[PDB]
Amino acid sequence: PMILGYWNVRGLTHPIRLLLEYTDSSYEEKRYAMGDAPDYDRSQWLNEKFKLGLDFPNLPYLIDGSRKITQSNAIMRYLARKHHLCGETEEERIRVDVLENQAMDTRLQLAMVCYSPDFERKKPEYLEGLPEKMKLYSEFLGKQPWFAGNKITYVDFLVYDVLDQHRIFEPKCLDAFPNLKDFVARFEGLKKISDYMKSGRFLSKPIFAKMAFWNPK
Amino acid sequence: PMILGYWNVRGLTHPIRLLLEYTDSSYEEKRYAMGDAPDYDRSQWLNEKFKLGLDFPNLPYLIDGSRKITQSNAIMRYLARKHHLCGETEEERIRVDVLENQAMDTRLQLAMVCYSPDFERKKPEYLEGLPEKMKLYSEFLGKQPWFAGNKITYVDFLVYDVLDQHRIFEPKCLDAFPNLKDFVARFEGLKKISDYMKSGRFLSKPIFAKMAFWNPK
Ligand SMILES: N[C@@H](CCC(=O)N[C@@H](CS[C@H]1c2ccccc2-c2ccccc2[C@@H]1O)C(=O)NCC(=O)O)C(=O)O
Ligand SMILES: N[C@@H](CCC(=O)N[C@@H](CS[C@H]1c2ccccc2-c2ccccc2[C@@H]1O)C(=O)NCC(=O)O)C(=O)O
Ligand SMILES: N[C@@H](CCC(=O)N[C@@H](CS[C@H]1c2ccccc2-c2ccccc2[C@@H]1O)C(=O)NCC(=O)O)C(=O)O
Ligand SMILES: N[C@@H](CCC(=O)N[C@@H](CS[C@H]1c2ccccc2-c2ccccc2[C@@H]1O)C(=O)NCC(=O)O)C(=O)O
Repeated sequence: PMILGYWNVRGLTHPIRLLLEYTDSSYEEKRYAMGDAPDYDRSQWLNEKFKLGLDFPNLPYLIDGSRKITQSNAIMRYLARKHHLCGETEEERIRVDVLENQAMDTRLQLAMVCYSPDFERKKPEYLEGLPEKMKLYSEFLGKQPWFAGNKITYVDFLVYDVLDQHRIFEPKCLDAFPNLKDFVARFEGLKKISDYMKSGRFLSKPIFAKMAFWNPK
Repeated sequence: PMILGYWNVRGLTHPIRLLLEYTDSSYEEKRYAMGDAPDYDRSQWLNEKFKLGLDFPNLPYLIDGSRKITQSNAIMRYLARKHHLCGETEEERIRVDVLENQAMDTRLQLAMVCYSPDFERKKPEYLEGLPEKMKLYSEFLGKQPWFAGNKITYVDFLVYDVLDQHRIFEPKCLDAFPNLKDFVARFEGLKKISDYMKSGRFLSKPIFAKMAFWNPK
């Protein structure tokens, strides 16, 4: 089987866990523990960080027989290629490439706020700008069923994660954007995904590592 | 022609400027000014940020007739696809995807240090870890002429930029890694690139925006 390795948190690996599920991939997971305070021991991972044969050791990592892959987006495109979940025309490739990169920037901005010691101050300011972020995703989707167009691709997995994390943070955030509420529902309605969400393999939370100031531990 | 828009700094756009050059693309550049202190006025860009028809307005942006693209990596893959500068086998696609994402993480870590108010403190600590980063790039390249293998691809443009920025920061950093010194030289020896470096279109510096604590203004 493929081996997926990552911390015992949702972090930036939810889309990969979801895609492995969707595609019916045979896999095993290693979920590394993180020390509690104050030294947040990472010994468990650091012991093996250089013993796995990865080119640029990192978490997450995917091991597929001879292929050893790091960088979340790279793991996403490898599974995409194997299962034909890429854009098939130039317009679709474009949309996929922009959104891939935009889904990372949206996740990183949320992580910045949640990890800052002055969270209680940043939260309000993050929320102020939330209607603009959501609007741009909503206008992008339009009346299409999925982000690339008529076909589900791997980017729908990463945008689902951005949306989900934001609705956990601020439950009301999708109410003024119905195509986005609808997308969430439709993604959560795919059989393999609803089965997974009800299984003991599921890990929705915590999102962030234990030092976060909002949902880490 | 295509329109490339970005701040009047090197920032994360050097690879795009280089690739436009390499490929002999017909283009025009808009380079936006940034206010000097303390308010670092961005009015010049913000005036047009929403008037260009971009889906997720950002800098850099590329306009190619009907296509309007944001996110640096997305702009890189669009030019790559048009000019056949992608990996052609699965092993090559993999390498390209990992390095694309790893070149971003290396650039972001350098930017974090250069932008921190406590730079003079971070510099030493960044340097301590530099031999490990360089080693991993060097072992990755091996005896190949380019990063993907035998073919130049767009990732060579982004890794060239990482390497160049680091040798500006710490001139001695490539001396213990000759395949990396050699790659730099070979990239800088391509005709279109050496012509560009000597033209009035060239912008090597400043790297960072004016609020940086090391090379911004
Ligand atoms: N891709 C389908 C496959 C579904 C799937 O991969 N189940 C695994 C067992 S599940 C996994 C695991 C994943 C997450 C959390 C825990 C576990 C786990 C727990 C106890 C014992 C073994 C495990 C394992 O580490 C399995 O063994 N499948 C057949 C095989 O690999 O030949 C789906 O994604 O829905
Ligand atoms: N661009 C890469 C980035 C790879 C990378 O940074 N990995 C972090 C873990 S990922 C990150 C994160 C990002 C967003 C949301 C949460 C997390 C997170 C969660 C739990 C614990 C640590 C984190 C972190 O804050 C890691 O711990 N690396 C092992 C190492 O450094 O030895 C990728 O897309 O794959
Ligand atoms: N891709 C080849 C093409 C080379 C190329 O694109 N030169 C542009 C003029 S150059 C550009 C510019 C680029 C950077 C900085 C300044 C300028 C600039 C300055 C004054 C007046 C016009 C300009 C313009 O904004 C040109 O007009 N070429 C023919 C055309 O577009 O049909 C190369 O990359 O080496
Ligand atoms: N993931 C995206 C990221 C797009 C993005 O963040 N763009 C910044 C400029 S880029 C950044 C930077 C990153 C690394 C090195 C330097 C810079 C930089 C230089 C000058 C001035 C501002 C900067 C910044 O610190 C910008 O100003 N956006 C317009 C806006 O926000 O309205 C991409 O890869 O394309």
